[PDB]
Amino acid sequence: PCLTGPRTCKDLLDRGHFLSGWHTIYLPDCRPLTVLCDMDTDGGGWTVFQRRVDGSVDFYRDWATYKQGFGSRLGEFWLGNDNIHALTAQGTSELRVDLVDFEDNYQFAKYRSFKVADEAEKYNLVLGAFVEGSAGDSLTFHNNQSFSTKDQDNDLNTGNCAVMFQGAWWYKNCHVSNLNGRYLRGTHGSFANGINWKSGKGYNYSYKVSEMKVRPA
Amino acid sequence: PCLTGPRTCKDLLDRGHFLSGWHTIYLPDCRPLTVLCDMDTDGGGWTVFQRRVDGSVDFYRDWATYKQGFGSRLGEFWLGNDNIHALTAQGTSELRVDLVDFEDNYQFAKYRSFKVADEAEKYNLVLGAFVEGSAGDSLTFHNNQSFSTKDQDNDLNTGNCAVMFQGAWWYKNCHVSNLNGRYLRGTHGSFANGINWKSGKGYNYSYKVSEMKVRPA
Amino acid sequence: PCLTGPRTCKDLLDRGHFLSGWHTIYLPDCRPLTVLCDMDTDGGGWTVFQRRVDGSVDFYRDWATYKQGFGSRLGEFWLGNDNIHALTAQGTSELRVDLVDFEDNYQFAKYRSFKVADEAEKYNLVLGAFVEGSAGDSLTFHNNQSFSTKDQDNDLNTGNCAVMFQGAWWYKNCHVSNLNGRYLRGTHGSFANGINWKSGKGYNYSYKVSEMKVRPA
Ligand SMILES: *[C@@H]1O[C@H](CO)[C@@H](O[C@@H]2O[C@H](CO)[C@@H](O[C@@H]3O[C@H](CO)[C@@H](O)[C@H](O)[C@@H]3O)[C@H](O)[C@H]2NC(C)=O)[C@H](O)[C@H]1NC(C)=O
Ligand SMILES: N[C@@H]1[C@@H](O)[C@H](O)[C@@H](COS(=O)(=O)O)O[C@@H]1O
Ligand SMILES: N[C@@H]1[C@@H](O)[C@H](O)[C@@H](COS(=O)(=O)O)O[C@@H]1O
Ligand SMILES: N[C@@H]1[C@@H](O)[C@H](O)[C@@H](COS(=O)(=O)O)O[C@@H]1O
Ligand SMILES: *[C@@H]1O[C@H](CO)[C@@H](O)[C@H](O)[C@H]1NC(C)=O
Ligand SMILES: [Ca+2]
Ligand SMILES: [Ca+2]
Ligand SMILES: [Ca+2]
Ligand SMILES: [Ca+2]
Repeated sequence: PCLTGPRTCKDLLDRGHFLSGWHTIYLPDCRPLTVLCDMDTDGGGWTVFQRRVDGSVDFYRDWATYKQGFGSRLGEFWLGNDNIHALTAQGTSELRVDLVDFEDNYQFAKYRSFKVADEAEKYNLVLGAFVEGSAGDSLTFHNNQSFSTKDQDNDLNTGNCAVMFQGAWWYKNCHVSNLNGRYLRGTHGSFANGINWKSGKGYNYSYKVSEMKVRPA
Repeated sequence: PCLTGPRTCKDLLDRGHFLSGWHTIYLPDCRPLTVLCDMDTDGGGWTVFQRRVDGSVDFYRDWATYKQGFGSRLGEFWLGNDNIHALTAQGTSELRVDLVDFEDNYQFAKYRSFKVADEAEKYNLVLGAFVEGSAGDSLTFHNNQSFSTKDQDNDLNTGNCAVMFQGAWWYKNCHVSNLNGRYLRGTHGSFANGINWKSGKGYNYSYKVSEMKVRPA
Repeated sequence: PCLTGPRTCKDLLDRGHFLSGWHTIYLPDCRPLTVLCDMDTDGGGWTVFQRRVDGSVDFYRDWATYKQGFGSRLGEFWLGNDNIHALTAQGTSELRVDLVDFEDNYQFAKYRSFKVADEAEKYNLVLGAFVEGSAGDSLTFHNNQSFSTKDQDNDLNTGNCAVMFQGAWWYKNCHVSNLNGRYLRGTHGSFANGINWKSGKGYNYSYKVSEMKVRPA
């Protein structure tokens, strides 16, 4: 069942599943996981690990909650740090970030490789080169940073980045992207605590849609 | 098939299903049923049997329709009275009611047990003690009453509550809650015919989101 | 699996699946396909093969992409010309087209039979009699015409209808319906390149919702 089953969303596309949606794959350790496949963007076959679309889910969550994953298949979610590690541990996944503003402008960024380490390495981000994208590069800054949540500060700032910027991320001191920030709906006077991508719409605009996704390259 | 399969949304959570969504459970008689699990609210592991979110579905329905269930897995639904009975017949399920107003403020009510009887007993409500909730108690009033729809009047009113308040419920003479009422979108001049919870926002305010859900005690 | 399994959304309804949403059916050759069932409209049991609702998906796509299907189970999609052929080849399906404008007026058209031929016959449209519908008949004009996309012109125009009208359809010279056109959101000055149904809201109005769906006649 593991040995016959699909291992990635790319396997599902290869087997004739052409519509984005939730499907079961088998992780390298043979555990089944139901994931969101994007078969429509940029050739299809992406496994989606983060999705924001309407502000229905609270993303200001603790370490245990980020570790296991949270949210809803009907809408917004974070798939979980243990899962994202399992998906990216071996071989090379590319990363794409898709963003939509409240005027329906679509922007994206793409990186050559993306891996997150295990819990003992604090889900350390190992990110390859910026390839291209109309949103510009707001992630290379975050290479080689631990993941941090409000109750576990692993950042390089003397304060608590997750609390200061009301999110959870691979904060440094502190960010140029904050896609797990608050769903603040376009322009906000609060500083850099929204769904922000600095090179895209800046530190005072919160996107309508965010998706982070991976595929074998 | 059934022997070791999950019996509730709580079993699924215990087995590592951390994302809300539609999953198959095996009812006490081993029939499979695809249900909506809420893995987030209040510890997670709730089986959701009513959901209102945008007024896309007509809830002013007849006895046969309430018996069978109606609506959409992608939006609003009533799971069905035969199914709700099968879910709650054996072994103490708690009830939670989650309500959201049009300014995104959340209120709730929780009850120590909840069951509905079979069709012959008119899906009679058997409700345990109010435990707590910021919405206040607007369901104890309905304890030990038959369900009624427009076309099957088992209420304690000389006329027809379901027609007068455009819903379906365990009406007495007539109600303090009406969550299968019309989707009237906030404050409404019309008396008590909306998605109303008397002790919450009162008889002239119709919530944006209603969910009714159960979990083993 | 196949000879006992459901063949259509109508079989699923007859077997007690009362909620709209995505389910597996078995095509005439026993291939499983996950499809969207509309268990409400006109008694229920329709298999939905096109859905537009918010302009999130690009429908200006090439022949290969129309052939396989594209979009998302979570929103807008085209189920795919090979699939639609398989669904409509044997046993005769009626067609219903559901349309909603931006003021929430609902209109429909219904045809007694609908089939599309295989790829070698360019997914030729074979349409039976108009039965009824408030949207009026804007599909008989397209009877017995090949499907065309921007990169494969099988139309009866000297130029390229798919390009001129920014869609994909059984174009003649060129159209009176264009439901795979651009999501232009109500009135538009551009001529006939939106989600248009001529006999409904005309060549300069793009509907909010369009669904195309089939059921055994
Ligand atoms: C990820 O970040 C860690 C810092 O947390 C980087 O570790 C540091 O790596 C540098 C080299 O890039 C180390 O410098 C070397 O130190 C010794 C002297 O102690 C010296 O012989 C060399 O001249 C060089 O300066 C640094 O010590 C090390 N720091 C720690 C605390 O381990 C790591 O390299 C970064 N990883 C990547 C892939 O960039
Ligand atoms: N097949 C059902 C019938 O069983 C039902 O009695 C009728 C009216 O239902 S109501 O909920 O709309 O009143 O509609 C549906 O077509
Ligand atoms: N893998 C597909 C190709 O097979 C397709 O021909 C091409 C253009 O598609 S279009 O619908 O966007 O024109 O992109 C897609 O990535
Ligand atoms: N132009 C079509 C014919 O081709 C068809 O034979 C007839 C009956 O079709 S029916 O599917 O609607 O029974 O209708 C219309 O006249
Ligand atoms: C419930 O109601 C009926 C009257 O409608 C009564 O005969 C019965 O004893 C009641 N049981 C309880 C616990 O109230
Ligand atoms: Ca810090
Ligand atoms: Ca009656
Ligand atoms: Ca009465
Ligand atoms: Ca031509």
